[PDB]
Amino acid sequence: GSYCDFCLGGSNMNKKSGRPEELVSCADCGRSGHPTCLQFTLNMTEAVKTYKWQCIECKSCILCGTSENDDQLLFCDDCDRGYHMYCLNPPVAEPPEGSWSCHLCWELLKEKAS
Amino acid sequence: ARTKQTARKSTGGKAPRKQL
Ligand SMILES: [Zn+2]
Ligand SMILES: [Zn+2]
Ligand SMILES: [Zn+2]
Ligand SMILES: [Zn+2]
Repeated sequence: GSYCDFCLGGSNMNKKSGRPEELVSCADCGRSGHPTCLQFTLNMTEAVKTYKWQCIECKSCILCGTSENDDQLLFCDDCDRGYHMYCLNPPVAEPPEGSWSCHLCWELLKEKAS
Repeated sequence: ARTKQTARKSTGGKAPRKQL
């Protein structure tokens, strides 16, 4: 019986929308989070359910599995991964102008084929 | 994109700063 760190409604009712939604969870804590409250998308939402999404401050740069220079550590908008902008295949250098995406979604974009 | 720092890892509300 947990709740999301944003509205703190629960995995059956969202106190930010008023809709029932399963709560996500962190790996270092286990804190829940509504993919909607989290600003996720069906992709991020699903992704977090696939692995250990972790709760932001735990969301280490999957690339380094550290989070050290988190000052750059972006958060994918298709899975919610963690990438220090200078770890990315095409290093960001500075927070993307628009929507940023990690390699997982892309790898998924190709592998999705037969 | 929101980085793990000042971006508060959350969509804020825009910022007055036209890209050079
Ligand atoms: Zn919530
Ligand atoms: Zn955590
Ligand atoms: Zn890194
Ligand atoms: Zn991604």
